[PDB]
Amino acid sequence: VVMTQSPLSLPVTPGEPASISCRSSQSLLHSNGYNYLDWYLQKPGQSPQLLIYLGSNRASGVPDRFSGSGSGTDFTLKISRVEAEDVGVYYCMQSLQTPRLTFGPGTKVDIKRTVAAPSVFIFPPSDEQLKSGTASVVCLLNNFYPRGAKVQWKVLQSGNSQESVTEQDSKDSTYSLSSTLTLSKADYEKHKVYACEVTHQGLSSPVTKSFNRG
Amino acid sequence: DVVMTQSPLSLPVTPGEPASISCRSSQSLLHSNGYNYLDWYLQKPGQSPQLLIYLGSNRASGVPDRFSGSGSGTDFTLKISRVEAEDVGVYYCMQSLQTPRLTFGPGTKVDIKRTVAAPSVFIFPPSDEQLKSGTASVVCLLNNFYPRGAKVQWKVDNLQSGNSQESVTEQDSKDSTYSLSSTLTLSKADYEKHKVYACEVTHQGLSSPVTKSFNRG
Amino acid sequence: VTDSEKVAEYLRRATLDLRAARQRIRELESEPIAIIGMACRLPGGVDSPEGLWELVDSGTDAIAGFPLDRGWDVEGMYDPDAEAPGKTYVKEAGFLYDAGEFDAGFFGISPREAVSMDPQQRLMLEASWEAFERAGLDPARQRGTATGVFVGATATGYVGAEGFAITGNMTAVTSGRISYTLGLQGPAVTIDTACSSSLVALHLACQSLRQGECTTALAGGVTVMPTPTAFTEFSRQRGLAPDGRCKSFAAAADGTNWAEGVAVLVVERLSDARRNGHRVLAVVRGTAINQDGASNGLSAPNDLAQERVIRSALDNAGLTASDVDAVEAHGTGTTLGDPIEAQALLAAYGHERPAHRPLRVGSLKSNIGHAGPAAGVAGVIKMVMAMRHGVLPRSLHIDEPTPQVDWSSGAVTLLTEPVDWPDSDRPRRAGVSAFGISGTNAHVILEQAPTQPAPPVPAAPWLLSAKTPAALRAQARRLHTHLARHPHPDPTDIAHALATTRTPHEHRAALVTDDHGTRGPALAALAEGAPDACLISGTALSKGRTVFVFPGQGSQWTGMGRELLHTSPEFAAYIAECETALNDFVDWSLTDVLRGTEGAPGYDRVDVVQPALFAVMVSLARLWQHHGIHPDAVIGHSQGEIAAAHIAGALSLQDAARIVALRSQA
Amino acid sequence: VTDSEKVAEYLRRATLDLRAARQRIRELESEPIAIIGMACRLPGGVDS
Amino acid sequence: ATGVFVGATATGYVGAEGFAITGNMTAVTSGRISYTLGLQGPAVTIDTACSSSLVALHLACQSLRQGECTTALAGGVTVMPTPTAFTEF
Amino acid sequence: EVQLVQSGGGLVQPGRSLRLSCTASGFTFGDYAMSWVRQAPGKGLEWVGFIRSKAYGGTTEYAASVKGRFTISRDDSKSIAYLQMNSLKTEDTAVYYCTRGGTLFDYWGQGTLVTVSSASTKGPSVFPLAPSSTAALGCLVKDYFPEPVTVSWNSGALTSGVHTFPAVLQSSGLYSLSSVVTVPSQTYICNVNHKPSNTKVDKKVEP
Amino acid sequence: EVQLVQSGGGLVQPGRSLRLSCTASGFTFGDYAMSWVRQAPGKGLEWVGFIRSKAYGGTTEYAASVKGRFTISRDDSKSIAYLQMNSLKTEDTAVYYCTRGGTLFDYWGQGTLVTVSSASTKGPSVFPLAPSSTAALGCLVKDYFPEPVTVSWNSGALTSGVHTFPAVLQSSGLYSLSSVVTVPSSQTYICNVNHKPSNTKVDKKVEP
Repeated sequence: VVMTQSPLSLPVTPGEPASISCRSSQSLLHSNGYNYLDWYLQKPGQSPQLLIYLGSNRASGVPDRFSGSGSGTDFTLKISRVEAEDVGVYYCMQSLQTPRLTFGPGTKVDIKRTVAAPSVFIFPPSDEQLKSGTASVVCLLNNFYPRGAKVQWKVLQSGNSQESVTEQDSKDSTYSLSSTLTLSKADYEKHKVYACEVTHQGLSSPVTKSFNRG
Repeated sequence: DVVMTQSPLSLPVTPGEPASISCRSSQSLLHSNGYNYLDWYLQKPGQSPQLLIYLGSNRASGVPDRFSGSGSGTDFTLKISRVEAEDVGVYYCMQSLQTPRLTFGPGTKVDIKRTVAAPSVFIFPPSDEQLKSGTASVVCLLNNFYPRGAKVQWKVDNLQSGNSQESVTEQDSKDSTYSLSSTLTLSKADYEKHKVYACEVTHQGLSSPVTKSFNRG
Repeated sequence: VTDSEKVAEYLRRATLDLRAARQRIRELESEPIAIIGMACRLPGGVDSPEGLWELVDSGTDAIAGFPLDRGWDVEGMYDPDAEAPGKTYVKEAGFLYDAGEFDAGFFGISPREAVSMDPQQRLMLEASWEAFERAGLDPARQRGTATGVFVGATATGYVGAEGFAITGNMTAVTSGRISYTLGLQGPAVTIDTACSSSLVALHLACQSLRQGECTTALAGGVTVMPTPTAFTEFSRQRGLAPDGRCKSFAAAADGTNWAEGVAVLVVERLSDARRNGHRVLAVVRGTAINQDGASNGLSAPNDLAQERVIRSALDNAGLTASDVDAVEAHGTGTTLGDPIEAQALLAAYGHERPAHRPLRVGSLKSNIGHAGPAAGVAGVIKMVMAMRHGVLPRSLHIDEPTPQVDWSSGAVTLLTEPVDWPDSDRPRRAGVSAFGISGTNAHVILEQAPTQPAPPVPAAPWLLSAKTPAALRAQARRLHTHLARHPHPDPTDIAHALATTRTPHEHRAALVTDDHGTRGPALAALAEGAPDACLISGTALSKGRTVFVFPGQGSQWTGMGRELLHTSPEFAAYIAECETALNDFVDWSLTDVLRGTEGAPGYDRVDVVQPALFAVMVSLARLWQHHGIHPDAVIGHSQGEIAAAHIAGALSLQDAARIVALRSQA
Repeated sequence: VTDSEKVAEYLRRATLDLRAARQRIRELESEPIAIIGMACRLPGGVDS
Repeated sequence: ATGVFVGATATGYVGAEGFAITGNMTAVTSGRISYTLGLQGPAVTIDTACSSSLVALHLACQSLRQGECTTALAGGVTVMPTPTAFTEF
Repeated sequence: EVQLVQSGGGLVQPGRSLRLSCTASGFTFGDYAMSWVRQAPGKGLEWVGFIRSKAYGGTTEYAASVKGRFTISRDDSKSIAYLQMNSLKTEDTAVYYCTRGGTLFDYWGQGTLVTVSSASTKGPSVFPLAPSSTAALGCLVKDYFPEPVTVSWNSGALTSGVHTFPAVLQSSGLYSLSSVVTVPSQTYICNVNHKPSNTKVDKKVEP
Repeated sequence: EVQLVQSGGGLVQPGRSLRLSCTASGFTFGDYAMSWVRQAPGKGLEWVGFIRSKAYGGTTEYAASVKGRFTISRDDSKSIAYLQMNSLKTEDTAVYYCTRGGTLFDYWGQGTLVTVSSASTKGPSVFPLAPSSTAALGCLVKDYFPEPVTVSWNSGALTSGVHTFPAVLQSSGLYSLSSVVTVPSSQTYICNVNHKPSNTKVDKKVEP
């Protein structure tokens, strides 16, 4: 079965050229001299739309910025001008073999800026939820770039954590994460030290924040 | 169950008026794809054919914008907005639903339109040296008639076939008219069998069939 | 999936994209350009396209004596001989005797600046404002729009206010000021190509529309003669006619004659005009311009060049020679020019067409003389108005066709008498020619505008406004006269046109009435200024914030809001919302109380009057907000404060209803 | 000849024509303009 | 089919009495070239103040993009027969 | 002018049927083959199925994950495509898109959010978060089933530094977002507006 | 730019073989399927055959009337197509066109003429035509195998009203035509017939 893969993320500044490459596990060049491949864009919150088809043929109504290129196993989608409208998820999606179970992980595209380290803020489980009968300790990172900074909880629980990332900011173009770890009443009063270790490309070390209430 | 297409065999034009050639097929050419598998080609006089229209409506690149295909299913039409002198030729509409195509069909002759003119018929006798060479060749010829298609016949005695050879010149550059010339040849001996070798010609311009007699031989 | 359908879908996408690209090529090469507005001021008392149509249709000759208020020594600059400096043999010519007239206060120009301002600039400003108003566009709202201004003009030498005298006479300003006073942002270019200047500009405007550089454009020209230099110097070579009549295509053609004027067109792409719901008067289908080049002298026409430009314009428009029904020939009236133009028209147009549909040739210059740079655009205005009326006006001063050219072919015929224009089997089409002295020819092809409800709102206000009270009275009188010669126009359409497509000025007035019997008398009363029952007048305040007052007890009467419950749906919805919010702590339905149904309590009871007043007041305030009058503050009075609080956002509807109901009960 | 390969020729013609039309659009809207000749007479003895 | 787009203005300059008319009209400033070289493309004399010639070049480019011209003359001229500019500005 | 409009979403309990309609206008509906593609929250697109044009036969194909449970049909008379889902599972919560083309999704609908869960309507339990003792503070909303819920700090007076995070599904089948602000190192108050329950809970945050 | 140039035409005796070459330039020759279409001198276009691309295996397909005798081949190294005709017949005389595309002949070569006939070179047999004592008179050229023959009246002095009809194949495999001209009933006209293969410049003075 064929398989296509692209870079997971690709920062972009409005104005420079951009290029989302992707390569297949098989030669997509059909016997009829065509590359049975497509490029689709999904803007944030809007429905997906078709950018390119058959490798290089641009669809009508798309801006002329986009241009497909490549052949065989390798392909690329090149963009001349980047704008805030062009941010989204780009999928290079083959059609030589059918049916296509999923489009793929895509290629997230976001506005580029200087690397910014996070501002960690561990919070305690407030007593109202304690009297309700359950604890929920929440970590927080704010104003950091690139996204994908990971968080671990040592109490090393890895089966009750649920994180969420806000969309890229419109003012400074930075992200914010807020992971939560939930425990029962009897579970909460079993261990004393709860630590959150965060890792980010912009951090020189895993800056850990501890909390000793038990 | 082979598919065949029928079109008007001839269509006069004027330099500027609209023109419309038509084609009808005995089977629905609409494939399951939702396309009409028909193509229009043009062969200019003394030139290679070129593609005008494909898939019924789509116009090939490099063709002038004048040409436009239309229709669907069985009835199709090629429409020309401005007819020019260079647009004269043969227009072949030919299907592609059922391949291979043995022939492109008789086509559709296109020529400039003018007032109908009757033929100035003429007939000549055979020469003298030709007879002693051992052959006879009585030759008729029309001249400056329109439209092409004036039929002729060699009434050798009180009809003939298999011993005649017609020849038509192309459209005249200025007068825009044709000229026919048949050459009936039998033999030295068969020339001297009857004294009447008449020729008959019929044409739209002629109210009645014109006849030119010989009374010699 | 089979490969056949897989590639068939790709073929469908490819051919759809091909069709889109080909259509884009078609609309980028030669798209039809809609003439959405026109304006003109020409000799003979013409000040609108309708005035021009009345002039040409009646066959009136606008040639008249020289102006006497311009300081010309008209008595001492006429002698019969054709060779003398400072003297001319022409008595009469077209003129704009109100050329110096200008409304300086309207455009914010001081009198001292206006005195030191070229008449061409003033006329172009007024004509551009009139053209924008006639196009259904508010000229004030065009500020900041990408609107171009292409104007044909020449330096005619018109000459504390030292600064104004510089920009007030430069020809480059003649277009630029139009885009400065109106605040337009598209390119402003002043073309100068002699008699072809305006029409050439229109061609350029079309290009500016097709490339997307403009959404709308002003294409026009202006011609003014502050001095008689055009008459004294040009008469040395017997260039002007003796009597001063431009005998176009006539045996008596013995020269031309100058004339002042101004003519502008607000033009937009046909697709854009259709999208915005603008009225399309005519459609410029194609245009072309070239030069005579090698010719018998610099100032001499060449028939080959005129044939070439006519054919190029026809090809650009995608129309045949037989497709054009008539032509507005240049027709200068000169002895040498006219046969050349006739030969060019016969060779180009009248070559292959039915014998029973000859090309009708006319000339506006026979009526008003050679209007100069503004002539060509003025020509199309004539060929627009006739195209609207389906009547080809006759060309004056044609005793017979000139014998220099041979009319034996019969394909081209002069408009000796008016001819009804057929309106069958195809749109009406026409052509206009603006051949220039410098040699730049120009031909434009016009086509008839293509053929294109809601319930009538009751008591639609008719709004009027003006800069000064006298201007307001003049506006009222003009509207009354315009409506008088109209067969029962829809009042709602008039109300919408007045409200949306006109600028709101300082001094305002309104007419609100439910029957179409008082509007006429009310307009009259406004015209002479007498008061009327349904007439409202006032002076708008430039600055000031709005306040909603919410009085308490006193403003109640039986049946209040009863009619709005039926007529107004928004008021009914708001009343229903208040009723739902109020049902909790009240033992009756508000709608029954307002409608006065049987068994509902009356307004005499205290506990019901405050809830009802609160609901009615809140609904009326939200109805005012629905019409765009958003308050900048609120004020209450005893119980009305509660209602005010609900409009202030302090209290929800439920909370306000609770407070008012329980307080009234207490 | 089957339809699966028959339609390929039509697709190839269609995409070639599409590329030609798009090239025409680009040429018509934004074709570069070459400056092949130059002349000037300016103050300071400049004549070329 | 060569166009002539020229950015020029009417600067007051003026036995023959036959060429003084065409010898001072600004429209001739672009026309005369086409009359002398025999060029057949459009001859337009732009007047848009200090930017005029550059504006003309833009117009010339458009005239080339639409196929109306095979070649174009885009330029400007400025002469001061009298010292009016120095005594007004 | 091609247009596709989708309808028939809304809440549905598990183990029940639902119908999504896709009305098409501006083109020949019969020629094209219609398709349905779903996207779960956060995850990428997943092709649900498609139906051929009537010319080819009008047959259908479906993904393995929804084979048998789902069905697709098309009314060519009125030009609508119908997706009939039967026995919805919790994994089927997603935004479903109706698209034109069996292998080239050139045009897409605006999407329809179909959410399936057994949880009933609840109200948001708000809790505070003590500031650390560069000063972040927030309020955590927990145990509410239906969207939307909004958090306004000081009744919308606070706008700078506010970060209302997206809601997240917990194993109980309920949702819990959390609003936070970064104050510059007066009492701070957050209001929770929850329209489905009409709950006007408020809370102050302090050490 | 797309270009297809043909070569290898010309005369051939019956039963021999020929190799018509078709050189393509300006596009990927491998992708397209190449077709050969012949036109007899007077009849409509007739499809001879075609060959697919390398990706389809290069399989060929031929018309019924040329099965076995003809063979189409190609090479993508030089980007050339070849039509090898074997055991040619008389009716195979025609103009052959090389085209790209097996079903859509979107581009055509200039075409190459091929003649099949055993007759050898021979000069004309010019005879006069007596105009029955608006008079039409001419001279009849007969019995010349290799084309062309140029007929000039009065050594080209007389041109108006002349009609030189196209040549026609005789039953014996030789060509014959008639060149006529109309003049008012009244100089002695002479027609010169030049045949470049035989180098025959025979003249004939027509008279009543």
